[PDB]
Amino acid sequence: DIAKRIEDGINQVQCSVAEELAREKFAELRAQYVVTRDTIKAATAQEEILKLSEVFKQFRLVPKQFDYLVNSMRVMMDRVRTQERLIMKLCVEQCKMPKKNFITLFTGNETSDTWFNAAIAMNKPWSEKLHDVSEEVHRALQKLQQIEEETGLTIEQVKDINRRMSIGEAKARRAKKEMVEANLRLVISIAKKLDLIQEGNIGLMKAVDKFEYRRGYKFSTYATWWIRQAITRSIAD
Amino acid sequence: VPLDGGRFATSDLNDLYRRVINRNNRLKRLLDLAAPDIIVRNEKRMLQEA
Amino acid sequence: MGHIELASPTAHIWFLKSLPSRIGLLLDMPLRDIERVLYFESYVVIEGGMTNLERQQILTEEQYLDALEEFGDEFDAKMGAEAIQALLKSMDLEQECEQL
DNA sequence: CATTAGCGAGAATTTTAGTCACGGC
RNA sequence: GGCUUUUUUG
DNA sequence: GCCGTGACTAAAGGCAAAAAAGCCTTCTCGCTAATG
Repeated sequence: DIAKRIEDGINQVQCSVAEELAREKFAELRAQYVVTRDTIKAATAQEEILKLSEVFKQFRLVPKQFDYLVNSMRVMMDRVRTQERLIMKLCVEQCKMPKKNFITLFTGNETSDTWFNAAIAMNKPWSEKLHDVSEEVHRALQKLQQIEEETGLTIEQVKDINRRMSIGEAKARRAKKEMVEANLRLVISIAKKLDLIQEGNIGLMKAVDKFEYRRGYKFSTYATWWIRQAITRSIAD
Repeated sequence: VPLDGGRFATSDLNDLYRRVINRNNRLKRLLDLAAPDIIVRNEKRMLQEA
Repeated sequence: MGHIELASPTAHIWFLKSLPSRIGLLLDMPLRDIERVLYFESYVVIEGGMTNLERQQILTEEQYLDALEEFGDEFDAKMGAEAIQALLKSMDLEQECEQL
């Protein structure tokens, strides 16, 4: 039952990402990959990107490809966070800001180079004399605007996609770390057959994260394979 | 310093250095194989103590 | 002279545990929390980011995982002397001097 | 002649000052 | 020759 | 709400000499020596 939540998190991360031998599967992707562009170039956009993103999950080729896509979309949020922290060290650091106003100011403007102009409107004597930093604030914006343009996707949806993929990964890792630690007694019992004790649990994580719900050999016995692999040839290593 | 017989007199500093280097080597070898994070927490804390 | 390569960064004790704590006054947290942070038994954030967490806030297991499932990669939190070194390196000097 | 330790080598209270948390008008 | 523990001289 | 207050914790306590003793982790096994 616990592996089902991990698979659900994987599906959520896949949805976030997707938002001849290697070509037969890619045919399902390309059957609407070029068909979705004009439909989203203008409702039906969502309706058909659902079908475009669902076929990519029907067949799983390689987890390394998923990791590649993960970091490819991670560099974008990395530079977004870099811009955010740069703006923060310009404003909050040398000023005395409560940092709460950006929820009202920055999160609603983004591309709009008027939030710093509106900072004077609500007093904030540090923002009253923005002056040099104001130029220093929106000069980095002249990086953010074309960054957003080259990304081609809205900032709020970028944040939402990052939030949902982070939620999926966090749930997967949470499940993993919350059910690995309860499997040490079996490791000790099988390793009794301290370096040997530790090499008993080195394969514990492998046998645990490999254990699926479509299995049904006993998980103790299913791990027995890999813990005895340590005794099989690597005991003398 | 060697005293009479095969025994060798030991100083406190050598024992502590041996403990620290043993724990450092253990953590190094254990980390190279990507051990579970629960173990590395205890090993790191005990190395801090050492 | 001899040198030993530590497997991971490790914090000095004297500058931590004098009558005035050097790192304690430099970072402006009580001495109790710093030792807990070093001993890995108390989670601590090093960069809140756009979230509702302070950059220099102390947490625990339940609070961090709850924030982990809420935000996760949005905020950055690491443990131990590694986190301490990271937050020292991220904290500039002259800007703090002029702020004071 | 037959049995077994074994260890060699390897391994796993008084006094004072200062600081910090609570609290009092 | 280091440590520890006593005892003693002033 | 800031200074008062009490509660908690680090640090040192003579100088030199002599005389003694006793130590420097502990657990485990194969061919040599201890043992029957």
